[PDB]
Amino acid sequence: YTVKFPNM
Amino acid sequence: MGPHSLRYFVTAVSRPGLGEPRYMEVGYVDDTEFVRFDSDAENPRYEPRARWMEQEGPEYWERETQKAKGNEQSFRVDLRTLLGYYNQSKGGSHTIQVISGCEVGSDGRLLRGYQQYAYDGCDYIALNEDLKTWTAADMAALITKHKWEQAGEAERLRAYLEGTCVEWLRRYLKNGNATLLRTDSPKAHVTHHSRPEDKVTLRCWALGFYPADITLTWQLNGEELIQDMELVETRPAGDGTFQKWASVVVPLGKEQYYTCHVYHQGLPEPLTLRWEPP
Amino acid sequence: IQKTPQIQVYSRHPPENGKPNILNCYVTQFHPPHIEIQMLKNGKKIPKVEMSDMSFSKDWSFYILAHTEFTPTETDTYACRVKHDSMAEPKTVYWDRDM
Repeated sequence: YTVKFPNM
Repeated sequence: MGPHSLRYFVTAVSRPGLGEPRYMEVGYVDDTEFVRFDSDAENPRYEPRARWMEQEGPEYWERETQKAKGNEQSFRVDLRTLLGYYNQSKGGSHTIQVISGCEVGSDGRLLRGYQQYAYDGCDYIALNEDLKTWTAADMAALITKHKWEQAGEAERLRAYLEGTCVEWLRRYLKNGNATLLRTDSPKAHVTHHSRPEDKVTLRCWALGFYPADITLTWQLNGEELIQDMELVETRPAGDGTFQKWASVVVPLGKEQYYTCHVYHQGLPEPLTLRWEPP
Repeated sequence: IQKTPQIQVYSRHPPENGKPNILNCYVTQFHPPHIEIQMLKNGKKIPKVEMSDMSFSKDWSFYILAHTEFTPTETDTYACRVKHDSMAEPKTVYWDRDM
């Protein structure tokens, strides 16, 4: 499934 | 069998003055769309894009959906953040894109996990082959680099890429395999068209094929016509199959000297064919 | 930095005068993602034009398939007009039934 992206 | 992949393509586009940014995630297994999340809805949810995914329970959809909504707002903040790194007006449209995924071999083991970002169509940053360290593409990306070291997120992402990403790839493959493996052979034929004076055009058509990968060649008695052979990019029929063609300009009356060769993964053997004047 | 869309206009099945078909307009290689696509019959905007969902490819460029049902005739002209930030004015590619 999908992962959470870190705030840039 | 060959190798396999689970990839997410993600886009966030600012549209200041026109509302919230448009946010889109597309999931691919073996380069074939299987899940999609579109922010442009009243109750935007993660949804299935391949029949075999309807196999997943409402729990899975809520969970994925929830991750997506949180990714969307995280990108919303990233849009504003980058407006600062680059010193850009708050009034123009900008685009962030992400490709995140894993490719595994026939054995089932990691072939390459990864994650690259793009700002306004240009590489921004990217997890290296070694899932350890980043390649910033410019000065602004250098900032994101630290922020992702001091905050430690290149290991967190390694877990995902070597663990849940791989486990779920297997899971998806197991359910979609029969549909994934689907193959359609091309039906070929040759067409004939005029041309100034004493030349004509021979066009070799490959229709209704899948996957899209394919090769059309023209031969003048067992040599491949490398130079000035004209060819279009492989293109969607719109029904799941693809079309391609390749054409050459030949002397009038010399059509029977040329052979089109169609190489496709789904044919017993390459197609060989010529102009057929009925 | 912007990328100019490339355009193909082509039927789904080999064109045959008097037989229902689908005319496609395939637009690739563009960026930014916002694009305005129209299909014209005999100079006039066709209203019923379906649009696929938009994707992007490994080079980051976006692509989309526009399409409309149609019945080719010997004299009817078809085209696809694309408006994109990267071009000063729209680009019209005409349907050539030999391609």
